[PDB]
Amino acid sequence: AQGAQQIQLMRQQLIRQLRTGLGAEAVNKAAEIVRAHVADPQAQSATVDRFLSELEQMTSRLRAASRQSLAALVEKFDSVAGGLDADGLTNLADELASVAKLLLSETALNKHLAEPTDDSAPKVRLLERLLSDKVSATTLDLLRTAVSNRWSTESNLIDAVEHTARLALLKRAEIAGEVDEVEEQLFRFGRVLDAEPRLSALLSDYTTPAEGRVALLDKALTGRPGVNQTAAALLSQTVGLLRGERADEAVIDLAELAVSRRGEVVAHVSAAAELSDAQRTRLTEVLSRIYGRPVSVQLHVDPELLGGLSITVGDEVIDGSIASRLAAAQTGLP
Amino acid sequence: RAQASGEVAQTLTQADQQLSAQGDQVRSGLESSVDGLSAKLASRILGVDV
Amino acid sequence: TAGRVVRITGPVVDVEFPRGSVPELFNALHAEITFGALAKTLTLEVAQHLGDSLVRCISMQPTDGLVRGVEVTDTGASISVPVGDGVKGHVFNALGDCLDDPGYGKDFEHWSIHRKPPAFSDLEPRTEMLETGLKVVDLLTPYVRGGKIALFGGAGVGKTVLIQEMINRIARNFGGTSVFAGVGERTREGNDLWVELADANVLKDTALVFGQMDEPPGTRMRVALSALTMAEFFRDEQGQDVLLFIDNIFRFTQAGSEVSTLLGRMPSAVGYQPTLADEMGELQERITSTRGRSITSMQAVYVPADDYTDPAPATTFAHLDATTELSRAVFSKGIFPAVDPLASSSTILDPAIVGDEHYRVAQEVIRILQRYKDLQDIIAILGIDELSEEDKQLVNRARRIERFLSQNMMAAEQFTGQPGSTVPLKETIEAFDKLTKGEFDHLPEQAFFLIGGLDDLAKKAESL
Amino acid sequence: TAGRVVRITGPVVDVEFPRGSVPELFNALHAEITFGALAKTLTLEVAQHLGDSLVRCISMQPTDGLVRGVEVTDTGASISVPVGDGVKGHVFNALGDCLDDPGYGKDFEHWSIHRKPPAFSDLEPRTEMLETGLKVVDLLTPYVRGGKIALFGGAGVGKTVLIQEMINRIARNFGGTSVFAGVGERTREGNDLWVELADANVLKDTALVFGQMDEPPGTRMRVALSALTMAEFFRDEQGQDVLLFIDNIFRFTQAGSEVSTLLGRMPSAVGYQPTLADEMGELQERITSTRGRSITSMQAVYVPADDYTDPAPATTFAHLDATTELSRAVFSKGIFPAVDPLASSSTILDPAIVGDEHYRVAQEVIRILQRYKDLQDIIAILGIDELSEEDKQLVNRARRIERFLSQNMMAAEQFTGQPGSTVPLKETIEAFDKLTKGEFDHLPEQAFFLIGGLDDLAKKAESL
Amino acid sequence: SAADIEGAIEDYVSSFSADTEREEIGTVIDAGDGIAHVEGLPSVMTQELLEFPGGVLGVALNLDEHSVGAVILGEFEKIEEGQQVKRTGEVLSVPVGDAFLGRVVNPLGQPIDGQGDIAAETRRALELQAPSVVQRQSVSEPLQTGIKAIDAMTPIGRGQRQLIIGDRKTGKTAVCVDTILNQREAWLTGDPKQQVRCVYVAIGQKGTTIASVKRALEEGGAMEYTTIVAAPASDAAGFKWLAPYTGSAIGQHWMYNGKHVLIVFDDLSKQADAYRAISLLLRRPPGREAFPGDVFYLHSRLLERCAKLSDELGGGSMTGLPIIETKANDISAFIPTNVISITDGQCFLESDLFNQGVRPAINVGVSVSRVGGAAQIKAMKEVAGSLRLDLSQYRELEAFAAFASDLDAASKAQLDRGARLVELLKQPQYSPLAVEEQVVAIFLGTQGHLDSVPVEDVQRFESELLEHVKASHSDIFDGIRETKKLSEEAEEKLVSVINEFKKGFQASDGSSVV
Amino acid sequence: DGQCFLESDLFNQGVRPAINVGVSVSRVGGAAQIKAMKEVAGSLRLDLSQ
Ligand SMILES: Nc1ncnc2c1ncn2[C@@H]1O[C@H](COP(=O)(O)OP(=O)(O)OP(=O)(O)O)[C@@H](O)[C@H]1O
Ligand SMILES: [Mg+2]
Repeated sequence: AQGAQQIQLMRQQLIRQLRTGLGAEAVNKAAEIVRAHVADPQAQSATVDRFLSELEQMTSRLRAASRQSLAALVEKFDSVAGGLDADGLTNLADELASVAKLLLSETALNKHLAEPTDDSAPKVRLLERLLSDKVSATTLDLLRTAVSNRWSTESNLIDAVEHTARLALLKRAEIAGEVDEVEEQLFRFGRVLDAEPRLSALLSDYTTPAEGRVALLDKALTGRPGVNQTAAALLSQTVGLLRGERADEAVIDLAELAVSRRGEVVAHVSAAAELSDAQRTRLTEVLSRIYGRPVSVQLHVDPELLGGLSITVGDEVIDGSIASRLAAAQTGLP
Repeated sequence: RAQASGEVAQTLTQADQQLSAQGDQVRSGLESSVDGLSAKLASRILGVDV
Repeated sequence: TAGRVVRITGPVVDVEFPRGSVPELFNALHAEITFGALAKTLTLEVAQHLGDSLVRCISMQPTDGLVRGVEVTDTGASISVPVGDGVKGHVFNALGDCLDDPGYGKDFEHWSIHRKPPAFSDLEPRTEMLETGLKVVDLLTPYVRGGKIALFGGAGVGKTVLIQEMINRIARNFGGTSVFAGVGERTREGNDLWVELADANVLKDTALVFGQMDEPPGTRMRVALSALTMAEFFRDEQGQDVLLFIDNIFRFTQAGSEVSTLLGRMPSAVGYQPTLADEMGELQERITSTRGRSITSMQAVYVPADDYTDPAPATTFAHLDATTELSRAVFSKGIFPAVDPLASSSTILDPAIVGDEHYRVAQEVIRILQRYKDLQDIIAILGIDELSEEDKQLVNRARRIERFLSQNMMAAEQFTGQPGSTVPLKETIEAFDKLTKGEFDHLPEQAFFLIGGLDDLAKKAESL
Repeated sequence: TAGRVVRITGPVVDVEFPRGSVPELFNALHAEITFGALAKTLTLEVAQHLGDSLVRCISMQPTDGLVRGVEVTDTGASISVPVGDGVKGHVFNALGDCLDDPGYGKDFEHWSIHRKPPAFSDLEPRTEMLETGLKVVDLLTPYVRGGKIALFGGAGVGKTVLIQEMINRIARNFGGTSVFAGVGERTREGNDLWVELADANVLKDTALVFGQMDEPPGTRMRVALSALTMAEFFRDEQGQDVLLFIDNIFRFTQAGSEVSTLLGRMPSAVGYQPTLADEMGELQERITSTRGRSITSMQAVYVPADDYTDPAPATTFAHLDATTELSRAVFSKGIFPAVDPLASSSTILDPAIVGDEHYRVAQEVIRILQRYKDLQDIIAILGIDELSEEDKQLVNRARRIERFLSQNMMAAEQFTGQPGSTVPLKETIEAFDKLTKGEFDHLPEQAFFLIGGLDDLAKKAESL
Repeated sequence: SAADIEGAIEDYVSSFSADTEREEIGTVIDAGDGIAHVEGLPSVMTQELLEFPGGVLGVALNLDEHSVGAVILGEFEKIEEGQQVKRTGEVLSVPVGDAFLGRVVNPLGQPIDGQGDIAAETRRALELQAPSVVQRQSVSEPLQTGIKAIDAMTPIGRGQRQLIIGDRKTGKTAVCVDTILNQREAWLTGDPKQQVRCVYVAIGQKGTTIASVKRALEEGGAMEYTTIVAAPASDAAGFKWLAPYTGSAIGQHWMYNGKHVLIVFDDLSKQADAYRAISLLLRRPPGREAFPGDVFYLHSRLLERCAKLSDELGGGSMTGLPIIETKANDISAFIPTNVISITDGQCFLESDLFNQGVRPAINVGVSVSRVGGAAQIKAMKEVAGSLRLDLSQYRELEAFAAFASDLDAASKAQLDRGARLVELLKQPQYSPLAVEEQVVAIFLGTQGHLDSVPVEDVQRFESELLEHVKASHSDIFDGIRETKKLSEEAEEKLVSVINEFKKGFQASDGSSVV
Repeated sequence: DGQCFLESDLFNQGVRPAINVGVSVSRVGGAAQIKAMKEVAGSLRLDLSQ
């Protein structure tokens, strides 16, 4: 009876392995057919349109103390920048970046300024006596607010001031009217950096003088005639205060902050080919509906997807890419 | 016991041979049906008629 | 004001609160697990303040299914257990939730399970004796009113029957109550105890608090304190003498060690928590007589590796005032309460506390029953006839002495039908003084089995 | 694309790679040391992905001379070793570099040292006895053909002498192929094995892979896997019967423990790595035979501190069909091969497999030896005369049996001077049947010492 | 035949659908030694199943504000930095149903025996709450293990947790396999209130050993009601950690459906090692013997699933037989102490007894079953009541076997009775005895009918007698199994048969027993 | 390759150099001895252990 079974189960195993082979061959043939079909631009655009139709039917790393301190500091920047003009914002940002560099260079100064205390009067007095005459008056209010609130750790203080130094430039772009252009630009610099790993690595001021890194950036990246002034200034500020964070991730995070200021969240989109502004419009509206907030779309075009779009925002992803569907079909086979 | 084991072994060998032959025989029609199966699978992973 | 779960590391959960609303230590916080299969309301007990508004908590319930960022609501008070006459006749878990009637007791008065023991000035300076009415306990191992009694034993030695006996006696002699703290209680044994008490009709006089083994270490560590809070309410508020059983206290110590390991504390001694003595004192020293009422306690203690020098027993025994050891030898010979008269010991059995006559009689009984044990080897190997006339007298007297230590226990009323016997201490002393002198050695051995006192012994003699 | 050495700490080297080219786990990377006498090409094996595009690797050769920032290239494949009939008759190291003929195998088929074990569907139990010619092994712990055998022992009790003897007994007349993995053993023993195999002309059918203890930890971890990969090629790609000798398989886990802390793992039990069981299983399950293709593995296991309760031997015990346990207690008496007759065990020793006369004789021998290990203390303190007549005669039988289980092994003529001997299984089982029945109780004890069989027993008895 | 083959692939093609839905993705930021740290997955829940790109699986076992430490359930070599981790959204769950009988499954329920897939009736999460105190019932139904020693002295009742504790190669797996085999006579009855379904969780065992256990069950016909949850040593620590819980879940499905289950674990010593490895790799603080703080919680949560449910919950039961391997017979080690505290009874199998010829080496006296006589049928209880006292007295007197000439008549009688009772409790491997035959054997022993047989022959006598009673006087066995008691009407007949047979027996020395 | 285990008990007993014959061993053995000493002392260590 045991032998009988063993032969019956051998027959069933033959059935299963023949089915596995048939499924593998069918998957290969279907993949070839779909890749050939999607090769035509009309078919690829049709797949993207269906993807869109289907979709239609659908500071965080800071600890509590640093979180609250940065929230209060940004509140301040709002009022302080509510009065300054473009030149005022530029001066504020430059002076904030300079004081951030000073803090980074002198480790002892950082510690004792960042060290929490019930009364901040000694820290405020230190900041006054060390920077009151050197920098503009409006910078003093922001720096006093920074050194007054208790930060979780010393390093956070730097992340505070640099953050403000960034916001100023963004506010400039907001008043000058290039807020979207500067963000788009940042994104373009992002991938640029992603395309040159050696350039990103050599830009680590944590290993070489910051001025040399900025000179390398100017000779390599910001020297292009068409670069917006705000984007170049933001990137120069970031690279000059990089402090070990990879320049790539730094600039992508800078673009994320640029879009966040405007209250929108950027969704990274990958596709076999760009898909017309028609696409952008419909896709942007659909994503905004799904996520209940205005959204920006960045196209990471790549032929690997072989069809529809793959979208990622925050920790969530919409994956209707044809490649993902091939993978699902292959895995789901017996 | 020994006869049961010997009979089981002989039938296992015969069944192995016969089932292997039957499987490669049926694999012939498998390769015919593969075309339609792959066409329909493509028309699924694409979401529209191929 | 509500916090968020930032870390889940096994039963340990870190909760981040706003700057000015961090819960104080040992507060009970509630978190929600909303996964369909494992839906629960976790009760976390704040163990530490890690700084920056983070509080490390030991989940009293399994954290399988908890999600980071889930809201945690602070109750503002330590784990609170229900207290009252209404908690008698029911079984609760360490958190004060009823198990045989869910939703029961949520309207009762609730008491924090963390409370300091009686003020030094309120402690009784004299160790009074708890006359239970059992011959063996009253004579050889007198229990200390408000003290802690080790209860060694096991299965098939009548430990549960003795627990029923003490529940009945504290309920019907002292007019008191019992609280059974099942620390590390096997669920099967918990249910068996529940049904056994229900059948004996003593559940109405007992409040059961089971911290089961399957529960995480936190509840096993806090169940003793919950039961002790119920006992403290019965003592201070209702003015009742309370008898608090703990089975097993070594499992309280083990739960403390596990919690200490989870929170990252370096183990001491043999791997036990550094705060072993402090925890054990906070548990035991609340078991004391104060203002006239007293929480007596019988604690089943497990000695690991049979090593009385192991820190767990070495710390438990600093608080225990008596020891009762049930044996399978004595049990097999038909002697209930099954107390081994010689292994068992009591620290109040000195003439300073007990009467001088009491000490003399007890020591004579111990001397006889020790000779008899020495002669048992001769009896079992070379026969009784190998002994001398004096030895054989001594053996015949010791047989009757050890059989007279048996008693028609109150808990047997459910089986044998005959009422239980409560012999006054004086009568026991006189009976054993007569029995050691040989004044009753002419009676048959059967006249002493399960007989409650001296007049009862006559009447089982004239009946024989 | 190439990486960059960021951190060097003994045999562990950290390499930072560009974001898009982090090597996969267990891939082989190449670095270069340029200093004079230590100049070489350093093979690294990725052990962990530390994040931030860093990997942490174990060095196969010593890292002495390696410099921070040196270029590291990824090979794109795990460390590969040559396979084929061409590996027979030659000596290899962990990386597959031939020693006796450098550059010999650089054109052979190369197989990854890392592969999954055979699927459970393919594993069938082995129950065919392997007659070795040794009395103790063939009687008490018979070995399994196609199964797994181990030679446990403490530091220096004769594991290497016995493993060489077993090579001489099984492999010398073996029709298939043999593979010897010198995993962290002494180099002199390896060279002696090489010369001995060359002299007997067995080398042509043997492949030797040496990772001797002069080499750093990583190569000691991977030499076992390399030799096992050659054995797997012979098992699967050629369907040939294979003998897989290993000495000493403990060195695999010892090297893992050596690099465990550097690689960032917290330590477990007595200084061992947490992944001890996982690594040992991943290596051992590969040594199993599958249906229709056999590997007779016989691997020496070193017992640290002569403590059989140590985690490494304890874990190894589960992966074994036959276990010959050497002990220093027996070795101190002179009873070569130092096998503890009792602790040593075998799965095939059942009445259904080895017979019903073999089983009875072996079990009676075990009974006699266990009784004489419980009487040894009494004999040492009280005296042999104080024993019963039956126990005295049993003690005589037991001493004679212990001395008869000793044997003058062929590969231990440098120990005893006299030549070796093979006792056929049937003759052993009759010899011991006679001994357990007192047929030889009159001969002196020394007649049974280091004597190979009944005829030699008679010769030595006549000599004395 | 060809109709079926493509039938299926075609069916896949069709039922297949283009799933497109929001999913939370993390990224592996660190991988090593079976642990992968995943940045992201904010909505991940503790002990959730995460799926990595290569079809790999892991369990989100640590959750910090930075990353999610997941233990990888095999195929760890395929994990890399930067790979996407996709959360399944469900805690660990295993398929369960009647289709797992006769199958060998890995802790995830996926078959590894090479046969067809398993028709899963339902899925049960590995962490469902154990039955409460109110949902249980007093253990009162025997679970005949077929071992005279266990069934007579340390009985197991359906719903009990009987630990089998012993050193290596002492008879633990043998005892459990004998227990599993002994349930075939109950299985063939077809009555769910008598059938016992078995689950054999193999942890850290070499593949060939699990195959040997499977062959032992199959030759004895026990595989048609037994399921093996095999986590061989090759599998990652995650499988060795989950295998007991996968066995408990498979058993629990039957338990809550009114069936009676027996769950064996060889060995919890290896599951604890796997959990220790996972915890230390995850950097959880270590305690005694480097074990994490919640190892006792691990084993208790596992074993408290075993229970007998009240009739309101169908009256099913699950009986655990955990196996733990002590080292140097140190029952005081951490894991042995934990399991001894958790379990309702212990069977201490010692190597010294095993070598002395006592098999299955159960050290009577130290081995206890807290359930006690409530787990025995009336006949076995009545016959074996004297057995424990007799064996204790024998162990006291064994030092006198040398100079028995000077012993009392009663003492020598006790010594001789014990010397034959100990032989009576011996038993060959894979030879379980039905409850009635055990009753008859202990009746031979305790009533003194063996006092005339030489000690050397008891084992044979007991056998040649039982067989005889099975062949020519099967009425006694029928009465015992049908009424559960050995009445006087049957006791007199049994004694008559014993005396009739004793005449026909030839002791090994040639003497005559009458 | 060996061990010459010197034991204090033997040293006090007057056995100097105090080599514990049993535990001590030399795995090179006779190969490290001239033929004469190999012949005279072939079994000396095992004889002394016994
Ligand atoms: N009752 C018995 N009678 C005779 N031999 C037995 C008996 N029980 C077990 N054995 C034998 O004892 C040896 C060990 O048995 P078993 O397989 O049960 O080991 P174990 O104690 O579970 O140990 P492990 O799994 O660690 O190897 C095997 O040879 C088995 O055949
Ligand atoms: Mg086993």
